Amino acid sequence: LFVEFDPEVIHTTTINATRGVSHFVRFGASPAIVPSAVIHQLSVYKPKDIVDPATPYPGDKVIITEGAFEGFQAIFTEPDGEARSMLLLNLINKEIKHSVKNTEFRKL
Amino acid sequence: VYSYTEKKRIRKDFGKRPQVLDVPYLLSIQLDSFQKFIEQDPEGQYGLEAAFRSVFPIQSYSGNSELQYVSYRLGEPVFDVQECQIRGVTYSAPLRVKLRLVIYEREAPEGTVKDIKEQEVYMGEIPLMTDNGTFVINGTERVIVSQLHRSPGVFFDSDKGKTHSSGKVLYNARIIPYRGSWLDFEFDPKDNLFVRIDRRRKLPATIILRALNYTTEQILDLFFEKVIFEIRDNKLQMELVPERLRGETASFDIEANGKVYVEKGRRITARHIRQLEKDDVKLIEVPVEYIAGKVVAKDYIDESTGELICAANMELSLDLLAKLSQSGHKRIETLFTNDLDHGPYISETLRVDPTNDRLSALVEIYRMMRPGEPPTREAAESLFENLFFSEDRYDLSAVGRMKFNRSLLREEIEGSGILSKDDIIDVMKKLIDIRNGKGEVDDIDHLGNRRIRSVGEMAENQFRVGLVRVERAVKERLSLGDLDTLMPQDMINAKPISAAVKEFFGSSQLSQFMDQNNPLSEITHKRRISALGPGGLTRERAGFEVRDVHPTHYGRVCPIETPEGPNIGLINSLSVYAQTNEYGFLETPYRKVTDGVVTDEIHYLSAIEEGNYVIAQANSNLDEEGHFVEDLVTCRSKGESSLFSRDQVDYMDVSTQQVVSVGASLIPFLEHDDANRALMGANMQRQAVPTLRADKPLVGTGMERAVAVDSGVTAVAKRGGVVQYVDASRIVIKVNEDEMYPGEAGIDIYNLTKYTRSNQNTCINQMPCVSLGEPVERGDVLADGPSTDLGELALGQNMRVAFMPWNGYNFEDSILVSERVVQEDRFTTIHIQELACVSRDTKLGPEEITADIPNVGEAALSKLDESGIVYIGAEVTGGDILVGKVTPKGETQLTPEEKLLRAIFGEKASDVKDSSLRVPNGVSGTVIDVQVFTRDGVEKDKRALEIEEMQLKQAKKDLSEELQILEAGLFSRIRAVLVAGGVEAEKLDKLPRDRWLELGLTDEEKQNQLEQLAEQYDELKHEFEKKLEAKRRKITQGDDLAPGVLKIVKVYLAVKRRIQPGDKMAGRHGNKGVISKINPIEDMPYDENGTPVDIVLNPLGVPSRMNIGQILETHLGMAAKGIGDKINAMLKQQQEVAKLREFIQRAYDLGADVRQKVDLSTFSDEEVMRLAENLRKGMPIATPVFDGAKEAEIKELLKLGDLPTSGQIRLYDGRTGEQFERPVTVGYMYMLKLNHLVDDKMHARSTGSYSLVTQQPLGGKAQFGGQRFGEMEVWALEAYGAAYTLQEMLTVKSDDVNGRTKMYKNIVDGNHQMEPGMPESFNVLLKEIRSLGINIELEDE
Amino acid sequence: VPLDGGRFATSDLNDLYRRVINRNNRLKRLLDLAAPDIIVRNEKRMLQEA
RNA sequence: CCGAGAGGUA
DNA sequence: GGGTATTCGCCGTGTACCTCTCGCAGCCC
DNA sequence: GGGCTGCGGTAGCGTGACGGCGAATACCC
Repeated sequence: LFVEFDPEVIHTTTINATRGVSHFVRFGASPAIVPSAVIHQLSVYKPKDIVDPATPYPGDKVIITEGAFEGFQAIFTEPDGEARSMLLLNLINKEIKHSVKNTEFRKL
Repeated sequence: VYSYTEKKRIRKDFGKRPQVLDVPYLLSIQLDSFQKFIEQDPEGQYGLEAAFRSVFPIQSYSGNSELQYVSYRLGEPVFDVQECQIRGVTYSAPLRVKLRLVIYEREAPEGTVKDIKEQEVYMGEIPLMTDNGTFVINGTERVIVSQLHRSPGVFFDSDKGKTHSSGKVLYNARIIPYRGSWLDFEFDPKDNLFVRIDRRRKLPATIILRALNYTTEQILDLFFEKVIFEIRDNKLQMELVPERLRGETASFDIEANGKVYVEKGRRITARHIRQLEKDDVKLIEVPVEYIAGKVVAKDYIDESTGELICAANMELSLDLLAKLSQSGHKRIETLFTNDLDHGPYISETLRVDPTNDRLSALVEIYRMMRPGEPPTREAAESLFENLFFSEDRYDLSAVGRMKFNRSLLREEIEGSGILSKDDIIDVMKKLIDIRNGKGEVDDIDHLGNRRIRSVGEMAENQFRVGLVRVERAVKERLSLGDLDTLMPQDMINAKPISAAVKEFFGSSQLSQFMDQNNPLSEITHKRRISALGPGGLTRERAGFEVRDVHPTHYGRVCPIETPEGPNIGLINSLSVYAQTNEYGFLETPYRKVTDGVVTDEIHYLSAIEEGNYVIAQANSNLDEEGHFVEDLVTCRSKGESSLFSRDQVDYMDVSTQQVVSVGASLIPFLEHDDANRALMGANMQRQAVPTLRADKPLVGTGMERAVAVDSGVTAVAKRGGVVQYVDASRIVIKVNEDEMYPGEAGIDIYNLTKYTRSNQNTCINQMPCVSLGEPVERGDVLADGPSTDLGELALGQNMRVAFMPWNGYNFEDSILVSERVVQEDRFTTIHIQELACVSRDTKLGPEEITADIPNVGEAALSKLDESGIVYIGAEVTGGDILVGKVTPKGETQLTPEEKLLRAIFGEKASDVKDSSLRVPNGVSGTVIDVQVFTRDGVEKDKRALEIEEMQLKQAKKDLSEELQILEAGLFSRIRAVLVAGGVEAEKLDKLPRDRWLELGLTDEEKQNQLEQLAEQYDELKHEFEKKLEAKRRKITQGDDLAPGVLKIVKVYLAVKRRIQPGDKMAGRHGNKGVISKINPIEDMPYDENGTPVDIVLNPLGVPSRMNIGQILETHLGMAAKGIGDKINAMLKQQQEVAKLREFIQRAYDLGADVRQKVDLSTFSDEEVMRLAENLRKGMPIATPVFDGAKEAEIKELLKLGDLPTSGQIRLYDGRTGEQFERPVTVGYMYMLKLNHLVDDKMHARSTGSYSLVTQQPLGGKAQFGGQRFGEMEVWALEAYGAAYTLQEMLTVKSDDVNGRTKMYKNIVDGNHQMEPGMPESFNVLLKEIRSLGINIELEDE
Repeated sequence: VPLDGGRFATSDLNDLYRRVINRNNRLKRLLDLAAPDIIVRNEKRMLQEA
């Protein structure tokens, strides 16, 4: 998180004792100063995607974590929306499909 | 005069000093501390009121709302103590506090709040104290040991030699507060003074003076006296007080009035100072060279320029004198800096200072205290004005202020909790005074520097921590909360308070498990002064002095009851009479001595007050007048045992028992033993198992009564009266009239505690020691507990001992015991194991407790019922099954395809493994008690319902017996009313017993009392209803459990271990012994009257181990049983009471002066025969601690019996039948069975289980483990040539897995050969080193 | 391995390896997302100290 | 079936 | 420029056995 | 309910070992 203050107005001990704050980044004795260019170039940012570590995108490959299909790799055909998903599950004979919630399976 | 039960068996009392103070209640430390903690205490000192009035009223950050406090109250506990120990919950009370919230408006400092509210908030539970001084925390019964920490206040410490490696001493000065930051001043070998706070970095000590808004001139005015130089006609004549001439050499001429007083070259004598002070010599003329080393005092600016000529604390020279002379400054102030008396420490410390003003001083202190974060004026000022000066973050106690004033020789003993400017200045001045010579350093072990925390203080501190955390939470909720919808529980949280107080009572270095196998062990574990704990010193660091007995321990802390081992002298026990001062210090009683007649009044002295007066000895010879019969008597002045005058003394010791404790005031003949064997005797007497038949120590000290009555393992009668009904389980007493309440008719019902488990797996058991229908007095014992006999204390049993070598079977310290001991079952004791079986909810379904058990038959099921739980009374051995528990076995992990297969086609597994609760190895016994506990969401099987109905009928039957026999006593009072006032006798027995009131009685106080008892009876009706229903609720419900367990079954076995070659018996004197051979009766050495001896000790244990007191105990016990045999002869060939009372009076007169005799002409002619029935097993003799029986009285008592005065009887051998030469000592020694039993220490293992991280045998006995063939034994085998023994020892037998499997196969093949291989833990070593960044390998073949 | 109950008697080494792996995964994600200089400096600093 | 804390025996 | 001399922070501090209790709280995802 | 994560707080807690030893640096050239 970034803060802008002056130590005379509110002290660094008071900022350090704020409910929900671990610590200043120090590198040594004093807390670090980020230059104004970093604040300026983190004004407009976040360009690329909705990148999403460890949440499955459709058109990908997953695994199943519970139930009677636990241990079965699956293809996203078409999740129903932003509520559940539908999966092309494998078997040792024939692949099936199922509309399941998002707790009983996780991405590979 | 005595009781009626003191006339059961009155002990023969030696003892010459008439006692003035009776022995106090021994558990007063614990109970008085906790009663000080919880008390509805006005004015707020000391207790919970002090913590609340410290923390309340809560206001927010000017948020126009302020919570205030009214009162507190603790409800009743929901669980009584017996069902608490059985059930496993705490024994605690709810804390119900009535807080009051008032909420201001915006801009109402004096304006009335718009809303008030006052509810009763529940803030957790605090555990109460059982009336014996114990807690019950989670089933277990735990004791808090009183601590012993450094008192709050200033201390001046030497550290004389270890510093500097040069022999120069330093002198530091530590300010220890009760709560807040520490503070230390100290020197350095450059003679500069330094300060440090909380053992941080070192600053020069005057910078904190600059923090206190002091200039350089003010500091120099404080720490130095002025020496005046005046510019005058020539050469700058000087005021010279002759006192400053102490110990100097005249390097210049000392003259005035044209008279050379002291010449240059010579030193200045005190004669010279007296001549100058007599001649009134003040102004003297100096050379200009004398100021060339001196230091200017204050700042002088030149008035022409306004610029500084010289700064303060600058050494002067001739050019500076030429500057100040031409300026106009005629006056020069200087500093007396001489190395003998007034050193220049502060001036040099100012020269070291890198600062000048207050701001740079506060910046430097802030960079010391909290580094890294940037120094700013506001934060640094807030820091230093909160470090020592705020009521919140710094507080000396009142104890701290009293010590901090007494050490500074201040006048008051009250003050502020914070420090001040003059406090720090006086500490630095006193430190400099110690540096200069006046005053001396305070030693640390002095018990006036050394204070006792107890239960109340430590629990109050933890409750204070809980309160400050909850007020931070409340001030968080108050500045953010909405109004008006929150009552004072959305702000509050009972979680931190209960979490803190249960972490203290559960997990602390002092809330420790009670050593409970003895009445004595309880009463000397509660009276314990630990030096360890938080704020205390650790075991494996310190030291010598804190382990060592110091002269202030006389009568405060016991010198001989301390454990040998790693902590000697740290876990010191407290003396008998030693109370605790209101400041927490150790006060001990003394007899006030106004003059030659010693006064009969007592007066308590702390440790610092002892050194001022001069205290007499306890056994100082006085005769009926208070007059010391000598003019010179042993006393002690300042820890110095020296002989002083007859009238210079001020105090006298109260009793001669006061130096020691109850662990070793029960050792008779203590004055005759070495201190080592007294220590071993006390620490073993704490460890004796309660035998099956308590057997009255013949050689006692009289303190057995106080240990029995005070330690609550006997049933002392609350109100005296008449026995109505004695059964083996309850005792019901009808109360005498003058101790009786008018309402609530009242009979005292004492439910005894029968055979049940103690904390050391011994048996605690109370037995009724009174008859049916016997007068008992208030304060008299009614039930003898474990190790007690008729209200006395009886740990071991007293046996016929003989001191001789008997064919080597008692070689080093072994003890050879007859078969008469093991036949009589007189050391046969009872041990009890609690075995639990838990039913956890696991995978593949939870587990059944059914009797349907695989792979076994009726061989185990023959002792199980319909439910699978063993019957009460089953005589089980090792290897049986007590609770049959079965598990869902098969562990297949079938595929998801097979999961769909078993899900559609519907086939269960239905395989199972035995996991029943089995008897451990070696043990036998008897199931005496089965408890079944069940989670409330779980159904009950049939034996659980059977025990539930059993407990329900027992509860209803107990309450019905309470109501019926209380109704019988109530009707007996109604009958006592109905004797007079309209007697209608045959009108009474026709109508039923319910309405005895409606017979003829007028409008008097008797019918008023009948209506009192009638409303009592209707109260008992409604109370019977509500208590039966509440007890049905308690029995019918399921209890809370650990999350994840269904039902718990707890079986209580009861093994009866007798005695065998291998156990450890010992006396009271420090004579330990492994009982070696359990001989038959015949081989024993019998005397010429035919009587076999029982136990044959070793005489070589007497000259080395200098415990000569066991021999006097042997002879005096022999005299005691001689009197007992004579009474048995006079009573067996049975006579009338006259000759018996003559012989009993001869037994109780005995020559010299005692405190006893007896008023034996008064014992009703039946209390003599009952006393002779209790004396026929030997006459009990009180030999007190240091005022005991002399030799000649033992000889005179042996002459009262027909025994020889020598003490030694000729003995024959049972083998050869012929007389031993040189007749030997036989007598009765009271020998104890310690609970280090050989069938608990014995263990063996061929091949059991193997540890997991390294394939090695396990450690312990309870886990079936092997012996640690340790490091030094490997060195011993290297010291032989034993290579192959070592090779199979640390590779095959221990570690190499394929090696030991091939070895076991070779041994059953009959082949003795090992495949050596490589040990596995070495491979684990290689994987750990290789799991670093280190390559380790094995090279070429 | 678990102690007798429903909870595992955990070992200190698995805490240390879990701390190192969590910090290294966060550092991979921040080097992917092109965090600024001081943020990835702190990330590599905490990784060094873990 | 590993660690911490408390106590004890030699 | 190096030659002491003080400070600092790292090492280390008996063996074997036995017993007991207790071993995550919070929490905002 | 649970995966995680290391003081809980709008600071401060630590404070009763002691020796030896060798490197790092302070003071004074």
